[PDB]
Amino acid sequence: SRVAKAPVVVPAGVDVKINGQVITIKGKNGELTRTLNDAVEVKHADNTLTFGPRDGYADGWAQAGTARALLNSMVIGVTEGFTKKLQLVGVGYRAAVKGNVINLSLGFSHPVDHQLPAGITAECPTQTEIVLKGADKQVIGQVAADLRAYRRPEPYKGKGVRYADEVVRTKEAKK
Amino acid sequence: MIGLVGKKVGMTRIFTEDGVSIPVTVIEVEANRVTQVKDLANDGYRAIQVTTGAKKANRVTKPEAGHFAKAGVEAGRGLWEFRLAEGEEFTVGQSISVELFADVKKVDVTGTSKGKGFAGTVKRWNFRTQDATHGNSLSHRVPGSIGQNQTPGKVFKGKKMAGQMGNERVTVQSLDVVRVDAERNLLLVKGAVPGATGSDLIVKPAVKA
Amino acid sequence: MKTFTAKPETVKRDWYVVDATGKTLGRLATELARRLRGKHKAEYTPHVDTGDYIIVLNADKVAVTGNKRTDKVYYHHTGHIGGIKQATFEEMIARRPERVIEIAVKGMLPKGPLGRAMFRKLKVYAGNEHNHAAQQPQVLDI
Amino acid sequence: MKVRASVKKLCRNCKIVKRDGVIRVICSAEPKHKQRQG
RNA sequence: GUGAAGAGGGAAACAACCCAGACCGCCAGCUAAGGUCCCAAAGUCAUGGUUAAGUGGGAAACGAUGUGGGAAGGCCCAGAC
RNA sequence: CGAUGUCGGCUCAUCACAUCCUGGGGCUGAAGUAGGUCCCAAGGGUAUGGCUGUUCGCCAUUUAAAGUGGUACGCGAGCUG
RNA sequence: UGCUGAAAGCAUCUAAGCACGAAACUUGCCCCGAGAUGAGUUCUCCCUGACCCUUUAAGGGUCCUGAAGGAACGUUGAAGA
Ligand SMILES: [Mg+2]
Ligand SMILES: [Mg+2]
Ligand SMILES: [Mg+2]
Ligand SMILES: [Mg+2]
Ligand SMILES: [Mg+2]
Ligand SMILES: [Mg+2]
Ligand SMILES: [Mg+2]
Ligand SMILES: [Mg+2]
Ligand SMILES: [Mg+2]
Ligand SMILES: [Mg+2]
Ligand SMILES: [Mg+2]
Ligand SMILES: [Mg+2]
Ligand SMILES: [Mg+2]
Ligand SMILES: [Mg+2]
Ligand SMILES: [Mg+2]
Ligand SMILES: [Mg+2]
Ligand SMILES: [Mg+2]
Ligand SMILES: [Mg+2]
Ligand SMILES: [Mg+2]
Ligand SMILES: [Mg+2]
Ligand SMILES: [Mg+2]
Ligand SMILES: [Mg+2]
Ligand SMILES: [Mg+2]
Ligand SMILES: [Mg+2]
Ligand SMILES: [Mg+2]
Ligand SMILES: [Mg+2]
Ligand SMILES: [Mg+2]
Ligand SMILES: [Mg+2]
Ligand SMILES: [Mg+2]
Ligand SMILES: [Mg+2]
Ligand SMILES: [Mg+2]
Ligand SMILES: [Mg+2]
Ligand SMILES: [Mg+2]
Ligand SMILES: [Zn+2]
Repeated sequence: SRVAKAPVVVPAGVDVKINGQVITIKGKNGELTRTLNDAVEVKHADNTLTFGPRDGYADGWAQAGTARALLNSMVIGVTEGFTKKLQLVGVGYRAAVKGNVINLSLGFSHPVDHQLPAGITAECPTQTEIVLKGADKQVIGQVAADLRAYRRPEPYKGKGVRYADEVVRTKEAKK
Repeated sequence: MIGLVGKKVGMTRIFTEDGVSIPVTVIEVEANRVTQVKDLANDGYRAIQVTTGAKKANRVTKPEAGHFAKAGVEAGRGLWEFRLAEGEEFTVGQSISVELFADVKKVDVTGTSKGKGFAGTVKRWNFRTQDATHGNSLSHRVPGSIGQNQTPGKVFKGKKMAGQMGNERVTVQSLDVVRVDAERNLLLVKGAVPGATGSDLIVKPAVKA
Repeated sequence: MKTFTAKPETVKRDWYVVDATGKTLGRLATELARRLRGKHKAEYTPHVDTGDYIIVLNADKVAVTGNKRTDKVYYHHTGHIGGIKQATFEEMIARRPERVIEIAVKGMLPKGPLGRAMFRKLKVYAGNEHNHAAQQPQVLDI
Repeated sequence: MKVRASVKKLCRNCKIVKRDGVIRVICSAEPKHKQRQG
């Protein structure tokens, strides 16, 4: 609807290949490829991609608006990249990076190591901060959720792995 | 990993220096000699067929002797077959010694158990005897009840009853191998393996580690 | 006069190859059971197998509608008392996919020795190939 | 998770969503408000 | 009213429900209830809609931005939500 | 009613899940430990004695736990009486 | 429990798409198992004679031949009614 009616303008330095329902968007940060739903008609209006309900289907505007916000994010990913920040709250909690692995020290009896995916590059400025960058938004959010899942933050002290932006609603241990 | 075919010689004990007696089972392992290599193109799977020991030449049959003569190998008292792992192959007339187990630590020993004959449910399935007194009429070692009343006019499958006990293939797992004497073709495993004395054993490396 | 009856000696049978890719399961199976029964022939006779030999290929690419790929359940019982077992459609497709076509047709066939003889003519294959080129089978689209 | 036959909005921040055929109440404010029709 | 004292066809099977009252015979035809993808006779009939739950093919108070249709209303290019 | 042996115990068991333990979770008036409550889950496991004909129950001492029920209140052409 | 993400410019674990997730499920471990009549596979061994008939066919008979092997008998078994 309101999302699908707004066409997505491809900038310069962003190569777009239309192939049926398969759309490949290249750029200076990488290439991203996504097969759309068959209910979605995509077309390049010489400066923009437009998104219409293909006929003979039902969830027309719903799938079109999804393919819109997706290719918008694929564009921003291949021309800017996404950057998700995590911080660590807690004593002895720290992080280290080895190329595409992360060596967490989260108060366990065993070391935590997490292998990074393909297009995802990480960096610890500080021991208590992880900044990861990459192209796909679904992937950086998935990796941040996995890294949060080791120590989901305690409500009594905020202790554990949090998003750098989220709020942690605390709780007082009454008596 | 493949195994070898031996024979249960008996049991003895190994006194350590520390004062520990380790009960071992002596398994002589003669040269297992291959007679046939089975593969995917002809047979659908990868395995070898071995033979060991000797057999009377007047008693080994012409089909069997032609099968050994094609491999070009001395007969033996049987034919066993071992599935091959990947990256593992053998030739046809190849002899296999007990030095294969030189650096294994645990094995699984498959043998044919002793024949207890027709056994009752006390011996076979460890049922409790009923009362030896207090009135019991002829029902001291009987199995008691075997079902229920009319709802399933019938006894269920696999109901534990009397019958043949033993004389069947069992596998004892994770036996610690103690000593491998290649010169006199032995294999000393800790503990008790199935089978009577003088019976064939199949020794394979332990899959559970 | 008397009504004609087919004779199992003078009856002729033909061979057909069906590709089962994308076709609906039951709508395929009722035409298979129709042609194994012989109800497409004027010499139909209830007590005589007059049907045709049918080779079914690409059985793993058969289609069902709805959520039946994850919700259709194939129960069976082993004879033993707890022995109720259960497998879904996509588990049967991954594990042993010929059974799906075989079960549907066996359910649409008559029950008895003749229906089992009709089932013996059904020859399914998951792949796209068969060893029965010697029988000169014709194609059939269902 | 309260699991009830009657699921209701309890605050302004409750939102009724149907996830996988199940009516669910979710609240960003109070975790006590999260419900599940069953 | 039926059974009892009444068969036949249907409702899976099912005295008492539905259709219908067996003189006998026929390798003739029309129909009833009920049905017409296969088991299993006959429409994979036609036209226009609804359902996505295998609902159909078991059940209530109650709950819910499921979805289709209708009639009305109050904000709104003086810019609504 | 021209006979379907009706308490309890013993031996044999087997199914359900409305789960006692173990397992996985959500909320907590959840600091931790230990709990409360609900959800998923039936794979395995799931006391011995005193009294009493008893089932039950009380008591003693254990245990990870000493589950609730169906099975002709399971089981006498298997025992007991 | 989530990620991205619309329908419903927000929001949303779901509608499309993706990830994790339990002693349950299927495997993995052990045993039976081709009467799996859908009766499977592989290896090896054995037999390479003459003739008559009519109802002429997956026919019947004569003589010669008697293989591989098996069975039987006997001595018996840590196998066994
Ligand atoms: Mg014996
Ligand atoms: Mg006793
Ligand atoms: Mg007596
Ligand atoms: Mg006695
Ligand atoms: Mg019965
Ligand atoms: Mg309920
Ligand atoms: Mg009548
Ligand atoms: Mg009637
Ligand atoms: Mg009925
Ligand atoms: Mg009837
Ligand atoms: Mg009518
Ligand atoms: Mg019938
Ligand atoms: Mg018909
Ligand atoms: Mg139609
Ligand atoms: Mg009576
Ligand atoms: Mg009587
Ligand atoms: Mg439950
Ligand atoms: Mg809890
Ligand atoms: Mg249990
Ligand atoms: Mg069980
Ligand atoms: Mg299991
Ligand atoms: Mg007691
Ligand atoms: Mg006393
Ligand atoms: Mg009762
Ligand atoms: Mg009773
Ligand atoms: Mg009971
Ligand atoms: Mg009885
Ligand atoms: Mg009694
Ligand atoms: Mg009786
Ligand atoms: Mg969004
Ligand atoms: Mg979202
Ligand atoms: Mg697992
Ligand atoms: Mg365990
Ligand atoms: Zn709320």
